[PDB]
This record gives sequence, structure tokens and C-alpha cells, in this order.
Amino acid sequence: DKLNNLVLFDKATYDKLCKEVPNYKLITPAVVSERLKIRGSLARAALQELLSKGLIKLVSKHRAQVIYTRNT
Amino acid sequence: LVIPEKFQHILRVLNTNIDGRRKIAFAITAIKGVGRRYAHVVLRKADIDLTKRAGELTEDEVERVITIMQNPRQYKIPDWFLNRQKDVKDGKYSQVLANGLDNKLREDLERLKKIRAHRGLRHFWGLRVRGQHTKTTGRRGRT
Amino acid sequence: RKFTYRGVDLDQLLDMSYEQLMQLYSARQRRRLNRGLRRKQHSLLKRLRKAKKEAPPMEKPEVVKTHLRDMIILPEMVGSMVGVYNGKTFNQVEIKPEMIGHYLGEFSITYKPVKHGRPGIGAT
Amino acid sequence: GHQQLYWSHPRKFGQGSRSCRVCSNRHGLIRKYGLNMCRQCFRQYAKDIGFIKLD
RNA sequence: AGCGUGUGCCUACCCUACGCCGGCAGGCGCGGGUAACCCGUUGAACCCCAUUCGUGAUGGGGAUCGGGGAUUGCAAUUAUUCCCCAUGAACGAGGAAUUCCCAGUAAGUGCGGGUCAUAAGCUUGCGUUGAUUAAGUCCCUGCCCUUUGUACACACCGCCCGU
Ligand SMILES: [Mg+2]
Ligand SMILES: [Mg+2]
Ligand SMILES: [Mg+2]
Ligand SMILES: [Mg+2]
Ligand SMILES: [Mg+2]
Ligand SMILES: [Mg+2]
Ligand SMILES: [Mg+2]
Ligand SMILES: [Mg+2]
Ligand SMILES: [Mg+2]
Ligand SMILES: [Mg+2]
Ligand SMILES: [Mg+2]
Ligand SMILES: [Mg+2]
Ligand SMILES: [Mg+2]
Ligand SMILES: [Mg+2]
Ligand SMILES: [Zn+2]
Repeated sequence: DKLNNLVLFDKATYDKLCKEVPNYKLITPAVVSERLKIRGSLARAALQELLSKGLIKLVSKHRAQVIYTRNT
Repeated sequence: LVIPEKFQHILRVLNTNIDGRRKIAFAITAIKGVGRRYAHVVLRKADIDLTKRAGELTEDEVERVITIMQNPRQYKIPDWFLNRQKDVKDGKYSQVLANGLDNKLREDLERLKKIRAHRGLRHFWGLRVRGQHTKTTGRRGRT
Repeated sequence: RKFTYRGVDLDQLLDMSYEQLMQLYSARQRRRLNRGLRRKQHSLLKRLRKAKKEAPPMEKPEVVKTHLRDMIILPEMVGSMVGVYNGKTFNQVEIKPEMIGHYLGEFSITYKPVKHGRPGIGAT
Repeated sequence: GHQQLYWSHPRKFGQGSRSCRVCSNRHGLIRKYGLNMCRQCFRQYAKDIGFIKLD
């Protein structure tokens, strides 16, 4: 079926991102996009904001692939 | 990153429906007569940020974009960018849009048909127009 | 309702010189005029002018025949009867004001439109 | 007159302005290094010209 | 990176550095090369590093058309070729069947030569990135040998019998 992903965060989805994503043990824009029904660009923006706030560690950054993890 | 309280999921511009979830640069290409290059140069001329969605724009920005799109020559857009340079009937440079393009193509075909030029006859018959071979290709759409 | 070619009506077109008409034409016609016309085109123009001068006030001019299929239709030709050779026969064409800028060969078709018959044995 | 019409068509370029230097044929012409021969005449005279088959 | 080409008996048609103009196709000047000497240290493309997009026939794909501009030609219409806006088709990996290939090979990616006034979706060469599988068999296809049968020798597309 058709895949309708949110392009701008809602209240419930923003709460989900702020509460559950920082505990995933493997954070990736594709993973967050598939779990939160979000587009890739919004997922990348949200992950960059979380990295700026310091709530998430970054493992490796590449144009093809960016890898995040929960804080120790 | 949260959606603004006033967000347009669907916009009505020039009798065309614009999807507010697409980025403004590619959203307005849904108008017939606007491509990626023309949309990008119009938006660069309107001093509008290209990192936002179409639904995030205010009414002032939308009307400014429409005004700049209607009259390119006023806003330093070059003649070579336009798609209707040097009109045959009146000789005026302009950019033709959704319905105007549809009737301008009709008039361009009618001119060739009435004068009975070869290209007009080919258009009337339904055959290829730019000298291509027809023996083996173009079968689709024919009985 | 009145005919205008890129905002210019027929009278001004007739008054203009070739240099002024070059800027109204398209790139191909402008290049052709810039390279100049040869003796045969001038002879055809002279014959057309001679034929149009001798026409009765209410009648059409006599048909002038030619093989020049690459001749550009100038504004001075409007209203003349030209037979254009298509390789087998001279097809009669009356120059209309909306033909300015085209070739003569565009108005005398060089082939018969195809009406298909039953395919033969050698078709599979 | 006839003097003007005869051979009037320009022949400064194209297939009609070039021919083999041995048999005067206009097809399959070799112009590399200024040979100006058709392929058959070249194959006939290659050893005399100095072209050897090594591979 | 590599292989190569470059001013021509007839024979008109060469490869181009640098400066300026144009947004681009291009236009003006002014120099080198008959060549390990000049183009040229041939700043090639895939590839590499970042940016944007986000499963939507979509910013995939680029067919078909409209309007303009420029180059080759004696001549461009039945669009020579090239450039710019606009338009945005089928196509979501392909039935029966079938081709080529064992290591710097297959495939991907560009560059020269031929044709060439204008000129490569073809061919002939050259590099660059670079594998999976196999070190066997006569099952399919085909071709060779040996034995064997023949009423065939125009040689099974043969010869030949009866209504
Ligand atoms: Mg559009
Ligand atoms: Mg053709
Ligand atoms: Mg067909
Ligand atoms: Mg599309
Ligand atoms: Mg598309
Ligand atoms: Mg055109
Ligand atoms: Mg034809
Ligand atoms: Mg385009
Ligand atoms: Mg090649
Ligand atoms: Mg070539
Ligand atoms: Mg061929
Ligand atoms: Mg076998
Ligand atoms: Mg036996
Ligand atoms: Mg025997
Ligand atoms: Zn020969």
C-alpha cells in the first residue's frame, strides 16, 4: 500500500522522538523514519537536533550512512 | 521542526493544486509552464528561503511569488529564460502558463493547419513531425 | 483581425528594407538573407513582380512556375500565384500573408499519403 | 549557354569530389596518411607500399 | 591514464594554447606545431569526500511536441548538427525461447582511429575499476575415428511397391 510519512512533527510524534528514540541502542534516519512514520529528511533533522543537544552519541558519519547510539 | 499552526496542506495557485508537503522549489513546478530552472530563478528573485515547505509560506510570500512569476521582465529575468520569446502574432516576450499554454499550443497548431504547411498536415494526420523514421517505431497508439 | 507579423502589419513590412526584415525573421531566415540571394531568386522575384503588375484590377495574377523549393517567402510575394515543382508536377499555391518566413517547398507535398492495403504473404 | 551549365555544380566537398587514384571508384576510400585508395586497391598494393601484417 | 591523429599532387577541407565579448551554443583578435619540440604534465569518465531528496511513475526515465538563438554549406523544408526555456509518454526487472564468456577475464566507465564541409546509438583499438563460478563430462548440440549393415553411388532431399 501507499506510504504516507509525516513531513513536519506533530505533538505525539515529537513526544515519541524525545522519549523513546534516545534509548534505541541503534539510531539511524531510516530506522527512525520507519518506526515513527517520518520522512528521511525530517528524521535527519531531528537526529541532528538531538546530537546538538547532546542526548545521543555519534559513531560514524558518512554521506551514505550516519550512525547514532544512546548515551552510556 | 513542529508543524506551524497555520499550515496549508493544499494551495490553490493559478487554477492549479499545489501540494503543501513538497519543498517550495519543486512544489510550484506542478503549474504547467514552470520547470525546475524557472521555479528556482523565480524563488531566488523573490528572496524566499528554499529550505521550507510550500505550506509554511505566508500569504504575502505567495502573492509576491505569483506576481514575480506573472511578469518576469519587470524583475530582471532575462529574455532567453522565457519560453515564448518573440511571438509571431504580436512580437512580445513573455512566459506562458497553465491555460495560456494550452490555448497557445492550439493556436500554433491551427496556424500551421490553416496555411496547409507540411508540419500542420503531419499534425493533422497524427504522424511524426521532426523527420523521424516511422517504419519500425511509433506503433503504440495505432490500431 | 488585421494581419500583423510580430506586431508589424503588411504595409510597414512592404516599406521595410531587407536589413529591417532580418531582425523580424527567425535565425535560419536571417542567416539566409545575411548570406544573400543569388541570381535565380532575383529572377523569380522579377518575374513575380512583372506578373502581378499586369493583372487586371479585379483578377488574380498569372501563375509563375518554378523549381525553387528553398525560396523564402518575402512580404512582397503576398498575393501571387506560384506553381512549385515537386519532382513530377507543378502544384499551384496562392501566397497568403501568414506564409511569411516559410519556404515554398513546405506547401507542395513531395509524396502521396499512405493508404495501407492487406499485408502480403511475406509478412508474418 | 552550355559552357556555363556543363559541370556547374560545385564539387569542393563530399563523395563526388574524391575517388580512388588507381580505379577511380568513389566507395570504400582510404584517406588516412593521404593514401586516397579504395580498400581493394590498397589490399592489392599494400606490400608494395610497405605495410606488413604482424598481427 | 593509455593507444593514436594533426596544416593534404588533383584537393577546396588540420590540431589548437592565450586575451577580450556573450548566460550558452558561439564570435573576434593574436601565437605554436609538417611534430618525444605545439595542443600536452593529454587536470577523461567511472571512482572518492560533502550537500539536498526520501519509496511517491518521485528531484527515477527522457520519448513526443511549442517558441527562440547559433554554426556547416551553393542550398537545412521531409526538422544536418549544436544551445536555451517550456512539455513530461511507455517503463516498477520482462512468457515460450535464446547468446557470449575461465583472470587483469566477464561486466562497469570513459578516450582515440575509420567514415567526416556538417558527424556516432556502428565498427576498430586503448586504458581505468575489477569479480562470482570451474580445473569436469559426453547428458543436449555438433564434429571426428573404429566396427558393423546396405537393393544407396546425382550417394536418405536416395532407392523403391501397390491401388
Ligand atoms: Mg511544470
Ligand atoms: Mg530523418
Ligand atoms: Mg509508425
Ligand atoms: Mg516525473
Ligand atoms: Mg520526473
Ligand atoms: Mg523552430
Ligand atoms: Mg522524404
Ligand atoms: Mg529541459
Ligand atoms: Mg569507440
Ligand atoms: Mg568522429
Ligand atoms: Mg556503418
Ligand atoms: Mg555427446
Ligand atoms: Mg541387415
Ligand atoms: Mg560397402
Ligand atoms: Zn581502387
